[PDB]
Formats: sequence, C-alpha cells, structure tokens
Amino acid sequence: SCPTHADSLNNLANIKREQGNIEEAVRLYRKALEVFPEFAAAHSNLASVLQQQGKLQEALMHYKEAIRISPTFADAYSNMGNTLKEMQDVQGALQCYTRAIQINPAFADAHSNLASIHKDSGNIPEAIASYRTALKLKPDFPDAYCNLAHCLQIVCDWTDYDERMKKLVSIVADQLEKNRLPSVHPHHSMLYPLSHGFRKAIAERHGNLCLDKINVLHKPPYEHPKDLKLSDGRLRVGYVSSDFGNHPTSHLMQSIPGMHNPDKFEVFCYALSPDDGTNFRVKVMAEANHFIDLSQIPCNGKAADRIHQDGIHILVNMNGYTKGARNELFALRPAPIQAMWLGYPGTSGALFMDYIITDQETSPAEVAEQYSEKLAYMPHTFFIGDHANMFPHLKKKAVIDFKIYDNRIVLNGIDLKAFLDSLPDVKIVKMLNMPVIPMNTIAEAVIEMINRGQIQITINGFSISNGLATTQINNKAATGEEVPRTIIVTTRSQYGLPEDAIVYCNFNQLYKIDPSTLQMWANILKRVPNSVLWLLRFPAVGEPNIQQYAQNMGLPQNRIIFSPVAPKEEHVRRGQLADVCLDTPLCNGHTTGMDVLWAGTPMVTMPGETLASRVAASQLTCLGCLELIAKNRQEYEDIAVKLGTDLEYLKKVRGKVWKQRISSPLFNTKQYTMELERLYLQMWEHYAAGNKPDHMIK
Amino acid sequence: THETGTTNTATTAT
Ligand SMILES: O=C(O)CCCCOc1ccccc1[C@@H](NS(=O)(=O)c1ccc2[nH]c(=O)ccc2c1)C(=O)N(CC(=O)O)Cc1cccs1
Repeated sequence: SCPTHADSLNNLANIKREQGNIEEAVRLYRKALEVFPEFAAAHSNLASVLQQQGKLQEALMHYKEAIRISPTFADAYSNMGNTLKEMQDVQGALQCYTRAIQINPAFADAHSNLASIHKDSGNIPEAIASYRTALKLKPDFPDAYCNLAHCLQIVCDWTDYDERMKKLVSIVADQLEKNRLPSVHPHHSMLYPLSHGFRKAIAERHGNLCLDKINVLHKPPYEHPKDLKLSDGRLRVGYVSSDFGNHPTSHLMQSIPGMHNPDKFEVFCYALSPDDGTNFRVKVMAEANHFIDLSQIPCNGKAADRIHQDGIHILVNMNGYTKGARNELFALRPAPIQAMWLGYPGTSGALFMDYIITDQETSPAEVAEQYSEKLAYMPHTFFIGDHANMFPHLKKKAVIDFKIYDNRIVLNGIDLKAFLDSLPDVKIVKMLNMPVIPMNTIAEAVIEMINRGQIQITINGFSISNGLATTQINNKAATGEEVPRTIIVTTRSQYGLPEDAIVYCNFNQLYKIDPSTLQMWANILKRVPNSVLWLLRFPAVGEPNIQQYAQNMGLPQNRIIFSPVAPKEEHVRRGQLADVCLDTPLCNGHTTGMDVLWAGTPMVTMPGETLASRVAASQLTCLGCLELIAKNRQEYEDIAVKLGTDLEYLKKVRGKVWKQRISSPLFNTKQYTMELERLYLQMWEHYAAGNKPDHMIK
Repeated sequence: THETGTTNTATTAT
C-alpha cells in the first residue's frame, strides 16, 4: 500500500496528542500499525501515549518493538528512559538516555531528560550542565528552561534572576494560552511571581493528567452513602497518604487517627507506601481503626473499589502534588466528600476535590479565588505537630553558667529534674523557670566532653550525652521514633556560633530564599552589630552563592554560619541555641515553623498572599504572639532588630513562646482532633441535606 | 521531593 497512508495516520496522531485528544491519538497509531506493522515510529509514538495513560508495561513492549525494528532509533530510547524513570528504575533510565545521546549527541530532549535524573539524584551541577546543553541545542525548550530555573533556585544562583522570572512567567502564559501543560510544577509555582489565576490553572492542568489515567478504566460513577446507618451512626473518614512512615507529614499528624472519638468516627488509613519499618508506621497501623496498604494494590481502579467498599464518607487527600501521590484515586470519586488536608500547601485546582481544610488566617475569604476548592476553616490554625508527644524531653531545660544566658549551653532530659536534685549548688532563675548549673566540677566535665568530642559520660549514675552523637547512642531517638533516654548537652560551640552575639536562624531549604529576602536579612544584621545569621547546607553547593550575594549587599562572610542537615531530634533541639528565627516570606517554614516554636524561639514572619506564604503567621496567631507578625518589610525588619537590640524585650518574647507552646492550642493534638471532627460533621450534615459543597467559614 | 518531569519526543514519519 501507499506509504502516505501509514505516515499520514502517524503524523495526524501526533497532532491529536498535542491537542490533548489522547484516545483519538491511540486509535490513529494502532490503525497505522495495522497498515504498516513494522512501523518503528508508530510503535514508539504509541508507547508515548500509553505511558501518558499509565499503561507502562504495554508502552515498554512497544518501545522495544520500535528498537528491534530500528536499533539506532534515538527517540525510542529517550522515550523509554522516561517510562523507566516513572517506574522508579533509575539505572535503566540512565542506560537509555546515555544510549540515545551516544546515537545522537545533538538530541536536545535526551539531554534534558538526563538532566532530570541528575536533578533528582542531588547532582545539581550536572543537571545544570545538561539542561544548558539541551537549551543550546533547542533554544525554545520550556521543560528544560523551567527545570533549569528550579536547579538555580535550589542552589541560590540568582544570576539574571529578574530576567529569569520574566521568561518563566512568559512561558507559562504561552502554554496556558495554547492549552498545554505548563512546564512549571504546581508545587513550585508558589516560588515565582505568577498570578493566582496562573497558579490555580497550573494545578488544574496537572490534575487533568490524572483523568487521562483513569478514563482508560471506563469505570461508572460510585454510589455514595447518604446516611450513617451502615456505620452504626459513625462517620467513616479515610486518610490517604504515601507518608505513613518516617516523613514530615507523620511527624505532624501521627497522633490524630488514634485520637478520633470511636463513638462517632471510624478511621481508615490508606497507605500509598510500603511499610518502612519505623515506629511512625507502627503507631498509625496500631491506632487507626483500620489500616489498608494500598501499595499492594497498584491499580487505581481496584484501589478506589476498596475505598468505596469500606463505605468512606469523607476521603482526605494528604499528598496533593507531591511524591507518592495517587490522585487518580480521588479523580474516581469513591467518596461523596473529598478534602485536601495538611500535606500539600496549595490548591489542587481539580474538580474532584470538594474542600481544602485551612483557616481564616492562612486563607482569608477575600482570597478564595486562589483555590478551586471550597474553604473549610479550622478554628485556630489548620497546621499541627506531634512535638508534645515526640519531643517531651524539650519541655524543660537547664543551662550551665560558664561565666546568664538561656541558649549558650543547654541541657534537656526526661530525668533532668531528678539529676538536678543531686546537685546542691544549682541556682533557680525565674525570668516555668530555669535551673542554672554553676561552673563546678560537674559542669567542667560536661564542657570537657563537648570540647573533647566524647560521646557521653556518666555522673551520679546519670548518662549525659553529647548532642552531636545521638545516632551513635540511639538511632531511634535521633529520628524521633523514640524519646531520648539520656540528658543531652547542646551548645553554641558545637555549631561555631558566637557566645556573645545575637543568633538569627532559618533552617529551611535554600530554594525558599530569594534576593529580596536576603536583602531584608542583610538590613537586619547591619542594624544589630552583635549578630550572625545561622543557615543550613541544603544543599551545601548553595553556600558560596549565598555568601557572594551577602557580601555584595555589605555583609562580610563571617556574619553567616552554615550547619549541615541534622537528624530530626537534633534539628529541633538545636533551635534552642538561636535567639530569633527569621521566617522566609516567599514560602514560609511550615514544619520548621512548628520546630522553632517548640524550642521556644520567637519567629518573625511577613505573611504574603499565597497559602504557603501565610502559614507561619497562622501558627503565631494560634500561639498568641501577634507582635511577631509584620504587615510589611519595614515592620519585619524593625521587629527583628528590636528583638536583637532590646534584650529585656527579647527575654519577654522568648518567655511568651516558651510558655504558650504548652498553653495555646498550637501543639494540642487532642483539641485539634476534636475541632477537626466538628468540621467533618459540618461537611457531612451539609451533604446529607442534599447540598453541594460550600464554604465552611462560619 | 517529587520526581522531575521529562519530555517525550514525537517522531514525525517521512
Ligand atoms: O514543612 C516544611 O517546613 C517543609 C517540608 C519539606 C519536605 O521534607 C521531606 C520530604 C521527604 C522526606 C523527608 C523530608 C524532611 N523531614 S523533616 O521532618 O522536615 C526534617 C528532618 C531533619 C532536619 N535536620 C536539619 O538540620 C534541618 C531540617 C530538618 C527537617 C528532611 O529530612 N529534609 C532533609 C534531607 O532530606 O536531607 C528536608 C528539609 C526540610 C527543611 C529543611 S531541609
């Protein structure tokens, strides 16, 4: 037959794929293969759309067919790499990309896909070089440009930052106008100066990818319950998460399933990840009424069937657009009410989510247009943490008077009070109050342990541990799986912090910092002569960039001190050494905001307009420290400078945080669960009365 | 962190 026939079907299918007509594309590809069975391009193109539909094994089969027909078919190798990467076979992906680039060194797409492996592997310098090769070969390449831009964000390379933001916004505008998937990921859109409409549109279009993967299942709509009779009057809530394990989300809410009222609620936890063997997974499996390992049910149709058979009334999406999500489960709507909660700081933009659980501080009603969901308000803040359960050894502290400071040499421990009963020369300072160990024999031995770098010592039968050696003493304590047994010593000397100056800290990933933020921090340090900035090597290759820009702003290098990433327990504990935390305005600290407040460290924040830029102020409002919340950059700076220069004020504010972390609702998981339950019932009564979702802002 | 998206290549038949 004429070659134009199969060629025309293949090329028309390519167009249909571009337009989003995936089902039509599949038909045309398969008809092309009917007309011309040995059609390498059609095999590879078909496999591309099957990949997009989640039919990964069938895609692999057709990639291999294409390559059998054409051993040097570089397109097919690069496309196959993308499928192996999605299947988590990183080595196979690399072997495919390196083969494609060996066949065709000028293959722009293959260089950019290779770069995505280096980016995910933590090799940012090599990712950057490969993205730049891709853009050299194909100067108009939105995927490469935007992922390169995020590489540069990660390492705080701000070269031509203003022009980078221009082009990012231009790319998104063009892709949205042309009905294409934006090359900016929803979770990254918060970092760039895009309109709220663009951010919600980015999210909606990423959610539509889930539709392509469920439509091939041809499942009918689910019949949903309209009463609680089958559940004996109990409301069935299902928590869906890939992060039941050693993950920050468990560090936040692992207590909540077990605190639900069993008289009125039946709790189902659907894990999207296998059991990692940590106590976090043990606890949720033991305390939930039911625990379902969906990682054993990879078909989203069969997994949604399981949710529906359990009779779930409210299904809670804890992933949003993060690693491990299976939002296909929510697209299938196995429950009549589906809510976003906690794990993802932003809107799904998707029709299959009814609510986002938030609060009036985080998401004031006047910005409801930023969200596709209806707002459902928790009464104080929607954020929560398990710090009271995980880190009770930090509820009290004592210090050593090496001369009195509350944050130069710090001891914490469960048996710390019992220990101090034995030391007759301890002094009690009332700003609860703080015991002060004088510079005696015991104190000298503790300081000798730190200076000498010993792991622990024993005094009066009490184990005293070096705070830098927790993983050698008890790995489960370092991770937060268990409460440390010993008395732990934490000191500014351990981290190179000055003994006689103000320490401002921020322990966030460096990509949450932008030039405007560092300039603001620079203005503060210039106004507090005795002061340094304490930051984290995340990643370390960002350190020289921050240092270079800080010096361009008039800050010498010795004003910024970096520490490595620490295990969870040390990370929270060493926050006690700072005087003040400077929150990132672009995207706040979220978990890290809870962490510093639990240590008693005041956090200064300037809430923005996005959900992610307003969480810290929501936390401080619940805590009851409205004076740490700035309305603009001037106020942010003035607040931080006053804290660093008026030491009586600093003592007062730190005392407020230290006390109100306990007395306010911020860390009260029992009160949170109770209020969360009241919110679920408002949702259920609303649905049971035959109403579509509406704002629950009271 | 999530996995970085990739770019599929559409092959034109000639
Ligand atoms: O809510 C927020 O504020 C942002 C959450 C973003 C998601 O993070 C993820 C995702 C998947 C797996 C694990 C994590 C982190 N766990 S964690 O409980 O948040 C933690 C544990 C130990 C730590 N030690 C330190 O010295 C400083 C911070 C720190 C944080 C993690 O272990 N990180 C460090 C690493 O991977 O090397 C990531 C960081 C977050 C903030 C600074 S680094």
